[PDB]
Amino acid sequence: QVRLQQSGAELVKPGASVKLSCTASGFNIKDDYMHWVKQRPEQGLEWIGRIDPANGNTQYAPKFQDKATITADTSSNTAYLQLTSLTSEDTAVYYCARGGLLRWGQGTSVTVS
Amino acid sequence: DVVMTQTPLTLSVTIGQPASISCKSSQSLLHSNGKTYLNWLLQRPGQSPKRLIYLVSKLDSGVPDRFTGSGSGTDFTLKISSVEAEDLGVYYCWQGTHFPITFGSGTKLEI
Amino acid sequence: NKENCGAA
Repeated sequence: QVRLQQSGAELVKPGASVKLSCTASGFNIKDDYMHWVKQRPEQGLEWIGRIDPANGNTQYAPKFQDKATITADTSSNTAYLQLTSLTSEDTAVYYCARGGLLRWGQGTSVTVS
Repeated sequence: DVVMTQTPLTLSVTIGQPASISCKSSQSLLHSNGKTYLNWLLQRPGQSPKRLIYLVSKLDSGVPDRFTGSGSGTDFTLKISSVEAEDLGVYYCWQGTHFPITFGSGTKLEI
Repeated sequence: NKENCGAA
């Protein structure tokens, strides 16, 4: 069974920087595009960006070109999401997903206290 | 960016009744390559989102055929022939024709 | 089909 296992919830202070991970099981991430999506209870879903683990090419939604950094490691079959300068708004559930948002991870809940 | 407008926003219905959700985009989702990359997600309460429909009408694996996707260009519709307990949650349409990928604000289906 | 038919 294909699984997208994301790291545990992060509770952090305003101004810090977290790094979320997404370990894929049942497929090779280099055969797909790895996506990251942010969700807030009111504002909804927002596409953060996408990475090609085969070469490292990334594409970001302009709203996050500054904030997020998406990396991948094919050896551990894991994709990563790095977030800088977290503010109160960055409080959200962050999802990773394989190509075309076919399957999603359980999401990592970030809280900026 | 492509703005995805879903109507209605909330849908309170009786078990067994049909349902219909509209999804409108600000520009045509027919790609130059000849395919229309409009998709549908379902996110059950407490659950993570999951893709139900891709390429307007294609059902993903495991998705009941009670669901039917239709439409073209900028006007798309998701219909449920009969709402079950497993169909409750939030439905999101989203496009992958133009980047950045954008989502509709979601339609909450409940009883 | 790297995007699994979900996007261009």
